[PDB]
Amino acid sequence: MNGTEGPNFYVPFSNKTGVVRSPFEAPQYYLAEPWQFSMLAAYMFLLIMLGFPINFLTLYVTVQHKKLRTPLNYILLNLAVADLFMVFGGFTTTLYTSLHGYFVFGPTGCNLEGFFATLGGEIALWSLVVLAIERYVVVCKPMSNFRFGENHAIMGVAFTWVMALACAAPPLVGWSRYIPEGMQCSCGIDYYTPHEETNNESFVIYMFVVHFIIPLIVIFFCYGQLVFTVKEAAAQQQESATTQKAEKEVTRMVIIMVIAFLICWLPYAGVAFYIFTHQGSDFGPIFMTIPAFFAKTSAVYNPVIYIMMNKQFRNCMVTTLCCGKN
Amino acid sequence: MNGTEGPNFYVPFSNKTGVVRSPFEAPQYYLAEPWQFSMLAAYMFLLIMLGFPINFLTLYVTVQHKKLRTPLNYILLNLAVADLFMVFGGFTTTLYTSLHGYFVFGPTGCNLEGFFATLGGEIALWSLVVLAIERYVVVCKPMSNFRFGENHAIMGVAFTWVMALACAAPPLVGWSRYIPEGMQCSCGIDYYTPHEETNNESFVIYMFVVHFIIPLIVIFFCYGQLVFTVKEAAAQQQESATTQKAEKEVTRMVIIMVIAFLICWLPYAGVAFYIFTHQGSDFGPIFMTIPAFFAKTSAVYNPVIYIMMNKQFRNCMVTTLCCGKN
Ligand SMILES: *[C@@H]1O[C@H](CO)[C@@H](O[C@@H]2O[C@H](CO)[C@@H](O[C@@H]3O[C@H](CO)[C@@H](O)[C@H](O[C@H]4O[C@H](CO)[C@@H](O)[C@H](O)[C@@H]4O)[C@@H]3O)[C@H](O)[C@H]2NC(C)=O)[C@H](O)[C@H]1NC(C)=O
Ligand SMILES: *[C@@H]1O[C@H](CO)[C@@H](O[C@@H]2O[C@H](CO)[C@@H](O[C@@H]3O[C@H](CO)[C@@H](O)[C@H](O[C@H]4O[C@H](CO)[C@@H](O)[C@H](O)[C@@H]4O)[C@@H]3O)[C@H](O)[C@H]2NC(C)=O)[C@H](O)[C@H]1NC(C)=O
Ligand SMILES: *[C@@H]1O[C@H](CO)[C@@H](O[C@@H]2O[C@H](CO)[C@@H](O)[C@H](O)[C@H]2NC(C)=O)[C@H](O)[C@H]1NC(C)=O
Ligand SMILES: *[C@@H]1O[C@H](CO)[C@@H](O[C@@H]2O[C@H](CO)[C@@H](O)[C@H](O)[C@H]2NC(C)=O)[C@H](O)[C@H]1NC(C)=O
Ligand SMILES: *C/C=C(C)/C=C/C=C(C)/C=C/C1=C(C)CCCC1(C)C
Ligand SMILES: *C/C=C(C)/C=C/C=C(C)/C=C/C1=C(C)CCCC1(C)C
Ligand SMILES: CCCCCCCCO[C@@H]1O[C@H](CO)[C@@H](O)[C@H](O)[C@H]1O
Ligand SMILES: CCCCCCCCO[C@@H]1O[C@H](CO)[C@@H](O)[C@H](O)[C@H]1O
Ligand SMILES: CCCCCCCCO[C@@H]1O[C@H](CO)[C@@H](O)[C@H](O)[C@H]1O
Ligand SMILES: CCCCCCCCO[C@@H]1O[C@H](CO)[C@@H](O)[C@H](O)[C@H]1O
Ligand SMILES: *C(=O)CCCCCCCCCCCCCCC
Ligand SMILES: *C(=O)CCCCCCCCCCCCCCC
Repeated sequence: MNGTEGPNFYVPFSNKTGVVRSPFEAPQYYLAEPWQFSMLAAYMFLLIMLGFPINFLTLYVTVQHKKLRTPLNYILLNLAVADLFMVFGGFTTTLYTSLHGYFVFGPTGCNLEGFFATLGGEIALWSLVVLAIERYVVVCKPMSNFRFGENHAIMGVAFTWVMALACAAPPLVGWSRYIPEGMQCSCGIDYYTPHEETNNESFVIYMFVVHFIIPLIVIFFCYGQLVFTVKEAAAQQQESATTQKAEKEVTRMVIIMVIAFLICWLPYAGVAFYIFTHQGSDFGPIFMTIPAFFAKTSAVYNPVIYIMMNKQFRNCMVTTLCCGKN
Repeated sequence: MNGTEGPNFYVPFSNKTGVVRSPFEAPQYYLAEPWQFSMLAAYMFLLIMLGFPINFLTLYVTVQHKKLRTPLNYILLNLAVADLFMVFGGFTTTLYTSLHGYFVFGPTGCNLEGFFATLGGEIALWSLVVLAIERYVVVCKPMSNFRFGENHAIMGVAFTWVMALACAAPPLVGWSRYIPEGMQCSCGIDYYTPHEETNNESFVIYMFVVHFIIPLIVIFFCYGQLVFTVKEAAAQQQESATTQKAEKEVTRMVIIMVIAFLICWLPYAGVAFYIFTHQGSDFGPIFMTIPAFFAKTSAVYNPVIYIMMNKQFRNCMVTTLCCGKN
């Protein structure tokens, strides 16, 4: 007996000494010291201070620079909006609760925060997929007489919101549920508790397959091709130093992008899988926080990688920030 | 009666209800709510997470790039080291104490932390002065047949450490003192308490004049000249678009640098002056924290302005960070 069950939640601490309380009703200072709640507040604060400017800046600079407003950029705009859902839905809420030491908004708040945070990171996730598809389509030209334009970009964005809803909506209404995670200050998808009234086991399998394996496969295929096409075109122009350079740059980028996706979701998927495999397991509140640390902090590193390492976006940002020019 | 005096300290809260304790002995949760101590921890955490990389990166990239290692850069290296004194002396200590809710290292810790933090921000301050001198000397050439080289750079750096010691050493040994400030979690120079055994009034006057007015005057003169010289040289080459550009760039930079210096020290100087002028004053623990907020956060904005807006440093940083090249 390593936890304490409740109608709407699961505290990863044993109530044998009688001290465990509802994460909706009282401070959880028995599963982690107050300073650790503060450190949690500190990290949310960092994630807001960096996450907000980076992502808001992206939106804003696009409104101000025509050249950025191409169809192939729509998805990165989408990325930034997802990141903001995480910032205002997840990060700010967690900062507030962590300092109370429990999830003060009760179960319906737990649904709200869990939804918008989950919806955010999901849109972000599928955005990174759609992009890989779109890039591959544009570079490898797998369809004869096709030109990627506005309408497709819209489809890509919409597809992103549908795939996300297919994850974040079910728990609101019977298939899995939203319960406080880790240190009980923020709510996520119940992917660790055997709870059968809601059908957690089938949902976790659905998530693992449809929302992690499918995405991981599409990304590897799409970018595998992309790199192959680019490497092949350069072996056929070894006289252009430009072309050799672009090829190396495109390759380093893909490796960064792929590794970055793994860093972001492997822990959630990895932990989910272990807990599923090893039926009876005891993981603490801090351990169970690590998956969120990795995913959430991508609201910063994603736009650094996909937006700021881009030559164009960078220029406009500097212009917009320096009021005039240089 | 707005405070509570003690042999080694001054708590900005009235002990009429009997709740005030030594900032060396017990949590000060009567002068600010625990969450506010956490927010204090949060901000120190931010300042470490940004402050350390920015400033360490500066040092490290210099070790790796010959072109950076010029005499006119020695002072910026010095700036970065000052910033690190603030990071390890001030920021980390404050993070630790803020979470205890009082200055747990006692009075001798109060001396240590107060010294290294003060020494840091002081070296930083005089570094920004010496640079203005050096630049003006190099651009305005006020001395016939003079070339700024290594030996001078060394003098500049040393002068910086002497001016700083002239500020941070006296309080250790009788002229003013170090006492917990604001929320009582960090120690600074006693510039607000009338305490006469140590001679606070003469020290504050010394600080205000020698360490704020002198610096502010030298910076305005030096850079005033610099801009004048550059503006004058360009009115005489209006056919070079380069030259007109450099002139605008040099002017925007000086305005940024000068404003930045004001933002950094005006609050400490301004508050110090008011309290001196208005003899009997009551300022709270949070208000009295604002001067440190402005100064400390310069461990981030100084290197952003003086190091990262520089074209060279930027290039090498990107090279060093991208393992190889671009
Ligand atoms: C973790 O462990 C602790 C202990 O097992 C547990 O906390 C306990 O919860 C029970 C209720 O489930 C509390 O019982 C109450 O105690 C008060 C004493 O002030 C009683 O008056 C309450 O009313 C009862 O008796 C009345 C008789 O007239 C009835 O009218 C009324 O309906 C109730 O029967 C009630 O008995 C108990 O005090 C706490 N114990 C502690 C140590 O706090 C806790 O709920 C467990 N955690 C989780 C997350 O489930
Ligand atoms: C802010 O206000 C409060 C109240 O004014 C003040 O706290 C008080 O400090 C005094 C000591 O200066 C405490 O007095 C002690 O109380 C205990 C009770 O447990 C006594 O036993 C102590 O010993 C005395 O009596 C003994 C007789 O045998 C002597 O041997 C011994 O030497 C002492 O005379 C002592 O009296 C008092 O308890 C607190 N009060 C509270 C409410 O905490 C506080 O110091 C003020 N703050 C600042 C920063 O100065
Ligand atoms: C809760 O308590 C312990 C972990 O402290 C678990 O027991 C471990 O797992 C199996 C028993 O199924 C043993 O082989 C291990 O030796 C135990 N590990 C350790 C480190 O002692 C137990 O399974 C947990 N049960 C639940 C329901 O959470
Ligand atoms: C402490 O208490 C009050 C501030 O709350 C101070 O009184 C103010 O200053 C002068 C009196 O010298 C009055 O003209 C103002 O009206 C008061 N201000 C307010 C807002 O009430 C007092 O001087 C303070 N004294 C010390 C020693 O700290
Ligand atoms: C603040 C925390 C957030 C936004 C967490 C979001 C987490 C997910 C969308 C998790 C997804 C997955 C699982 C539930 C388990 C299997 C693998 C994933 C990554 C698809
Ligand atoms: C963490 C806080 C630090 C490092 C604060 C440092 C503050 C000073 C060196 C303050 C200097 C001044 C005064 C004490 C009053 C007059 C004006 C100044 C700015 C020279
Ligand atoms: C960024 C703004 C965050 C403000 C956080 C304020 C947290 C209030 O924190 C505390 O909650 C406890 C129980 O929940 C109570 O015992 C305390 O009285 C209350 O101060
Ligand atoms: C989605 C996964 C794609 C991984 C990126 C492809 C990695 C190819 O890596 C390349 O391998 C070549 C040898 O064949 C080397 O010559 C190159 O230096 C290296 O960049
Ligand atoms: C980054 C690491 C910071 C660790 C901060 C741990 C703070 C310990 O905080 C607390 O101090 C109080 C009195 O001072 C005690 O009442 C508590 O028992 C103790 O936990
Ligand atoms: C140390 C303080 C130096 C302040 C920088 C000098 C400000 C000069 O500012 C300049 O004034 C000119 C008009 O004479 C304008 O034509 C320029 O646009 C403007 O840059
Ligand atoms: C228009 O021309 C204005 C441009 C001036 C911008 C340069 C100032 C750099 C400031 C960086 C500050 C970072 C501080 C973060 C800590 C909270
Ligand atoms: C050598 O070539 C390696 C270069 C790869 C660097 C690109 C990755 C960007 C990471 C930014 C992460 C910021 C996260 C801050 C939140 C704590």
